Amino acid sequence: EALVDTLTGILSPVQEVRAAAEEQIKVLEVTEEFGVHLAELTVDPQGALAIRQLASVILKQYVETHWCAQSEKFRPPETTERAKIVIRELLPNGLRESISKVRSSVAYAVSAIAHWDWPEAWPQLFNLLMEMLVLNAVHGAMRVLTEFTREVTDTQMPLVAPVILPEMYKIFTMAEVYGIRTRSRAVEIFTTCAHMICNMEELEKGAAKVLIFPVVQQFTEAFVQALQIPPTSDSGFKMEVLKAVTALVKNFPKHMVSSMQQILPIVWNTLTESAAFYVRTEVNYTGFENLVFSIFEFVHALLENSKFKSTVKKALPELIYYIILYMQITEEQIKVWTANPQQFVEDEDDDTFSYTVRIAAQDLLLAVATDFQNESAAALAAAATRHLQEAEQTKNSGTEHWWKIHEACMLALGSVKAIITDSVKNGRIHFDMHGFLTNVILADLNLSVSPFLLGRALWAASRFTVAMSPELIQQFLQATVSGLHETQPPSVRISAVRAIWGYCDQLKVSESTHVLQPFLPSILDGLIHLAAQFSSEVLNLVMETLCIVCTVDPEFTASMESKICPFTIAIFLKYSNDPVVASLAQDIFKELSQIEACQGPMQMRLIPTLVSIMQAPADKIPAGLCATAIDILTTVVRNTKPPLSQLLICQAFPAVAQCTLHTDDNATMQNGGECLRAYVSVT
Amino acid sequence: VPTFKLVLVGDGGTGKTTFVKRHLTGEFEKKYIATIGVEVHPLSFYTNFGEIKFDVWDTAGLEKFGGLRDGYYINAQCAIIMFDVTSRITYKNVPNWHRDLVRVCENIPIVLCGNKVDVKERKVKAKTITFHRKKNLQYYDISAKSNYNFEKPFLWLARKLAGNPQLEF
Ligand SMILES: Nc1nc2c(ncn2[C@@H]2O[C@H](COP(=O)(O)OP(=O)(O)OP(=O)(O)O)[C@@H](O)[C@H]2O)c(=O)[nH]1
Repeated sequence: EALVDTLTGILSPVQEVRAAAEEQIKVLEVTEEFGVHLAELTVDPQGALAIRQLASVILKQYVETHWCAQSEKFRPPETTERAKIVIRELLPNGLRESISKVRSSVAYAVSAIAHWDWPEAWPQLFNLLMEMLVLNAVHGAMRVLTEFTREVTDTQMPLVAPVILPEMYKIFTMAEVYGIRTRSRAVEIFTTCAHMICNMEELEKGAAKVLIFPVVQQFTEAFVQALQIPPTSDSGFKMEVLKAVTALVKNFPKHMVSSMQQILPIVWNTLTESAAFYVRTEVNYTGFENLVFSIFEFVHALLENSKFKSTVKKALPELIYYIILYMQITEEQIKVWTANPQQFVEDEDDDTFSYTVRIAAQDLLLAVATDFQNESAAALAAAATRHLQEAEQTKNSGTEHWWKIHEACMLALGSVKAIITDSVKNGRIHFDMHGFLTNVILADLNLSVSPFLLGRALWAASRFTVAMSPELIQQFLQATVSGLHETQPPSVRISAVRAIWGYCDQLKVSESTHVLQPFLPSILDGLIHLAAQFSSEVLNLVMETLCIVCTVDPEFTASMESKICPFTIAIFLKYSNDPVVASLAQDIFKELSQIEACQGPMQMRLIPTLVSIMQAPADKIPAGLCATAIDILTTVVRNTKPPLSQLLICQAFPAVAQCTLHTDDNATMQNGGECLRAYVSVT
Repeated sequence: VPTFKLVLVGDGGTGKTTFVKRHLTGEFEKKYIATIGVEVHPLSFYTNFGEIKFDVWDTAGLEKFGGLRDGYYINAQCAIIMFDVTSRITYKNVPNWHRDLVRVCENIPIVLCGNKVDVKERKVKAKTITFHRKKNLQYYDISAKSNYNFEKPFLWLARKLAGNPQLEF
């Protein structure tokens, strides 16, 4: 009746009606007939399901607030036993034949009730009946079990785990009636209980004791029985099983020592078969991603346990092949990257937040390399050679997707450049680096198969600069500089910019920059022209490469500062909000201020804009801009020669002084604080 | 014409009301005034093809000022978990916020964001965060004062709402 109109208010946006309904809820709750009304509203069919969920969640609040006088969140109107025994047999009537929303909400409520009444032990077997009664009914009990086992404290756990876990194995082993999803949720329940029980054993022992520890063996054998099965072919189910096995490995290794030598081969078969299936169905395309991530997480965890460390090293050369097999760019990703270069710069970056199979494989490879540098280097060499051979074989036949193995091979061999190049320095392997660069990298710069291969080749030549002929260096740099042009697609341009970063870093560390010297003006012109086409993420990279280019040779910058300074200032103005843009601008100005020949023009062109930023009202210029201007000024003054310019003392000092005086922003005062502090460094 | 209700669930004093106001109309406000309950600030957006309404249902972080947690999530179409890059506690219960959020509304596109990129990005939480990895959770970093990605979460939600990744304001 009118009991339900309030809830509609709770769902309404208008502030007044919502506040009124909320106060109606807060005032009527004290009556004991509340909970029965919530139940009769949420369980009854033929009603707006939103109201059902609302009643169920408010019932959760009720049970948390007016059920136990001992709870830290108790309210005066404690619940009478009549309403308790009424809802306790009227609430479970849900969990059935409805949309998963209201079922999960009613399950939330039940778990709230059952969280209190497991020790007092009312009949907690109505759901146990629903296990065998067929479907929607079972899903309700499964959600109930999940919520409850997530809710139980350390106290109830040594008592409820030896009760749920046996019935859990019963549900799992029975593959005739319980479908895939129900069994997967049972596995999730087991994993939750095991993780929390191991946490408890860490806190106060009692888990690995005379308790469920044998059931752990039972479930381990049940798992190792499951992975072989292709029905029950649900890949996500295999993912849940594998995640559970990872839990077992990481939590209590001691129990896993005996049977793991049987679990490893089936994991290996899963990895290989899934590699084939992925390359067929996602790479060359005219929850499986989660499965692949699960396999990789398992390998990661296997690398952790010291006793299990040598287990991977024995088969390492057989693993890196399939890793490199996974790092191929998928057709969907090619489409996206062609359609949105911003995404290409964000993803292929080496500090990204996206997580695709490619990135996970790259992480696995970097890990197994940094753990077994010599062995991993040898294995990567051998597997790269094998991939090269198979790629040439399938290239002679002219396969339409032969190059994606070249991309991944180059990526694997570059992303770990340190160990491989070091091993080649002492010849600990027999991988022909010169042959690699000539027949693999350079030879593929001339093809016309796909842009991304060209870009990956450019980026790959960057790492192995410490091992290449000067003629090779000139070849690669000439190709790269031609990469910044507009004639080429954007992706190869971006990759070429990254390659220029790599060159400017390696050669400088190699102290051989006179090879890059004749290429600077073309490089800088290409960089500048690129930054003016693309807006934000490409710029966030172009500016950093520009900073490194300035660091390359000061004389060139001193010659062409009239280009760097105006562009850098214009960008720092138009794109001032970004933090990395501000830091990059400050870095440019810092590296630029070392050049005494650039002092005059840099100051004359910058200090006016800086002070004009300082003079402006705090509510007129964009926020945070004053702080970055102050920091730029600090860098300029501190990183310059001791004798100060007339421009600074006549304009910068009084400008920043009055700015610090009349300002009120905490950040402004703070940053200006160091500004005036740095100013005291005058001799 | 179409109304898309979303929801913020940012724990603690991490910027949500500053965010919504700065998007609604105005600039950053320094003063901390914790919201008690929920205040919807209707926020419509024009697109290259169409027009989208995003009634932000800002919610309260702190416990005592909750009122009805999980109460207002019903009939949502997206949501923006939040935490500041400067605080450590605002992250370690993002799993809890997620479980409380995806339970009432089923798998709506949620964009775990991060506020105030200006101060110190990934300071005390960790230099990297592994929660958005496997799920349907697009991470980001925005600012309510600096106004850095301050259209990107809503762009992402609109794209994943109408479907076409070509929508632009
Ligand atoms: N200094 C600075 N503060 C910011 C910035 N962006 C957001 N803020 C924060 O915005 C907050 C304003 O509080 P609210 O927007 O109401 O968020 P809240 O503190 O969680 O309050 P509730 O919504 O009630 O939970 C301030 O505490 C600031 O810390 C920024 O770019 N710079």
